[PDB]
Amino acid sequence: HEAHIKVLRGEPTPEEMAALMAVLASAGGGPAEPVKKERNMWGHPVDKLRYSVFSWQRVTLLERTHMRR
Amino acid sequence: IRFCDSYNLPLVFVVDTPGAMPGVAEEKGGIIKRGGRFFNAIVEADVPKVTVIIRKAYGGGYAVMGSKQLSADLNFAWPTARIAVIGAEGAAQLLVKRFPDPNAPEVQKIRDDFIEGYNLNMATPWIAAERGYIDAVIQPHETRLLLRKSLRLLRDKQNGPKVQRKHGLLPL
Amino acid sequence: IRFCDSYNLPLVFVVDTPGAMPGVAEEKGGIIKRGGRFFNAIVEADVPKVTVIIRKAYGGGYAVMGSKQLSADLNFAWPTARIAVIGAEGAAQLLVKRFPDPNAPEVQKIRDDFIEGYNLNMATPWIAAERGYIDAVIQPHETRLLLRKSLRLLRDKQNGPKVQRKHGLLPL
Ligand SMILES: CCC/C=C/C=C/C/C=C/CCCCCCCCCC(=O)SCCNC(=O)CCNC(=O)[C@H](O)C(C)(C)COP(=O)(O)OP(=O)(O)OC[C@H]1O[C@@H](n2cnc3c(N)ncnc32)[C@H](O)[C@@H]1OP(=O)(O)O
Ligand SMILES: CCC/C=C/C=C/C/C=C/CCCCCCCCCC(=O)SCCNC(=O)CCNC(=O)[C@H](O)C(C)(C)COP(=O)(O)OP(=O)(O)OC[C@H]1O[C@@H](n2cnc3c(N)ncnc32)[C@H](O)[C@@H]1OP(=O)(O)O
Repeated sequence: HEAHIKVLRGEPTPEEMAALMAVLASAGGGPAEPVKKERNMWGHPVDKLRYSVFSWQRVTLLERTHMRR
Repeated sequence: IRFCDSYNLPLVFVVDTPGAMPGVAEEKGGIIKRGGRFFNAIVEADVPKVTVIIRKAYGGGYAVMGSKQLSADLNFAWPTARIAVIGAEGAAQLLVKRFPDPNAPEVQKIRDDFIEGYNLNMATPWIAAERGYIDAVIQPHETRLLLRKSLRLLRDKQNGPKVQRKHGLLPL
Repeated sequence: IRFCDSYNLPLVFVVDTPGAMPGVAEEKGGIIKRGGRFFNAIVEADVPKVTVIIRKAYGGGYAVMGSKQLSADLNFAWPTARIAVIGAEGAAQLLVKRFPDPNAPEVQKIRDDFIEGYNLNMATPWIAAERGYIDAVIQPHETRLLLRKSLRLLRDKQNGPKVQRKHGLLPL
C-alpha cells in the first residue's frame, strides 16, 4: 500500500535507471533521524501574556497550551 | 453541538429549514425549552463555526442554524438560498387573514401575485447579502474548497471576551 | 440545583420518596434522561450539600436526593427513615412471584411475615448508619440547630480535586 515513484514516458536502460535513482537518492536530504522532538515549555509565550483574572483564555489558551500533548 | 465543542471539533452547518415545526403536540412536547437549549448550545460553543445556507432559511431556522448573529464565524449561501422571517405562503396567509373571504375569486389571484413578488424580492439571498448578514453568496461547486480555506483560517480561533465562571446556565 | 450552584446557595435536601415513577407514560416521557440530568446536576454542584431523611429513601430516590455517595457533605436521618433498594411491598412482590398464585393463604401469610421482617431489618436507618452511609440518626427537634452548625462548618467548602475544562457534558 505504499506510494511508489513512477516514470511516465519512455523507458530508461538499467544504467539510466540506476543513475536516475542514485541522483534522486542523493537528493534525499534531511535530519537522518526524524522523530518527535523533546518538549520544553520553559518561557513559552503563553506564560508571558497578561490575563484578566476572569479571562476565558486562561482555559482555552493558557491551560490548553500547557496540557496539550 | 455541546459534545463537539467539548472535543474542539469545528462545526459546519448546512441549513435548509422552514424553522420550528408548528403544532399543539409539539408545543406540549417542550419545543420552546428544547429550541432554547439548541440556541444556548450554538452560542456557548467556542469552536470555529461555519455555515452554508442551501434553499430555505426561515425565521428561527435561520437564527438557530448558525446565523452570524448567533456567533457563527463565516456565512455562505448558495444562490438558491431564501432568507426571511417567514415563507411566502405564510406571509400570504397572514395577509389573507385580512378581508378573509377565501371563497372569493380574486383573493386566489392576489395571493399568487403576492407570492410571486415575495419570492422575487423578499425570500432571497440578496437582502441578507446587501446588509452583510451573510458573508458571501457562492457558486455551489466552490463549497468544498471554500470550507477548506475557511476552517484553515479559523484553525486557531480564540473566543472572547468571555467571563470565566462555574458554568453557564441553560433552559432546563 | 444548577441555579443555586451558580449563585453559591447551600443545598438542603429533605428526602421522603419511593424513587422514580414507574410506567410506560413516564418512560416515553423521558424519565431516564431527566433522572440522569438530576443526578448530573447534584454531582456537578460545588456548594455545601446537607441532607435530612424523613421516612422513605428507596433506590434512585436515596441516590439522587443528595446521597453521600453522590458527594453530599453531611447526611442525617430521622429515626423514621427507611433506606433501601426497594420498599417491602415491592420486595414482597418479587419474592411471591416465584410462587404460584396466592390461592393458598400460606402465600398471603408468607407475604405478611416477610414484610414485617423487612420493615424491621432491611428497610431501616440502622444499616446505613452501621455502614456510615449516613453520618447520624438524630432526634427530629435537633434538625434546625444542627443545620445551623453544619452550614457554619461548610461555609468555606472548596470542591475538589476537579479538573477545569470548558464544561461538563449533560444528558440531552
Ligand atoms: C459560558 C456561558 C454561555 C451561555 C450563553 C447561552 C445563551 C444564548 C441564547 C441565545 C438565544 C437566541 C434567540 C433567538 C431568537 C429567535 C429568532 C426569532 C425569529 C423568529 O423565529 S419569527 C419572529 C416573530 N414573528 C413571526 O414569526 C411572524 C408569523 N406569526 C406567527 O407565527 C404567529 O401567528 C404570531 C402569534 C407570532 C402572530 O400573531 P398576530 O398575527 O400578530 O396577532 P393578531 O392578528 O391576533 O392581532 C394583532 C394584529 O392584528 C391587528 N389587530 C388585531 N386585533 C386588534 C385590536 N383589538 N386593536 C388593534 N389592532 C388589532 C394589528 O394590526 C396587528 O397586526 P400584526 O399582524 O401584528 O402586524
Ligand atoms: C468541569 C466539571 C464538570 C462536572 C460534571 C459532573 C457530571 C457527573 C454526574 C454523575 C452522574 C451520576 C450517575 C448515576 C448515579 C447512580 C444512580 C443509581 C442508583 C439507583 O438508582 S438504584 C435503583 C433501584 N434498583 C432496582 O430497582 C433494580 C431491581 N428492581 C426492578 O424493578 C428492575 O426493574 C429489574 C428488572 C432489575 C427487576 O427484575 P429482574 O430482577 O430483572 O428479574 P426477576 O427477579 O424476575 O429474576 C429472578 C431473580 O431471582 C434470582 N434468580 C434465580 N434463578 C434465576 C434465573 N434462572 N434467571 C434469572 N434470575 C434468577 C435472581 O435474583 C433474579 O434476579 P436478577 O437476575 O438479579 O435480575
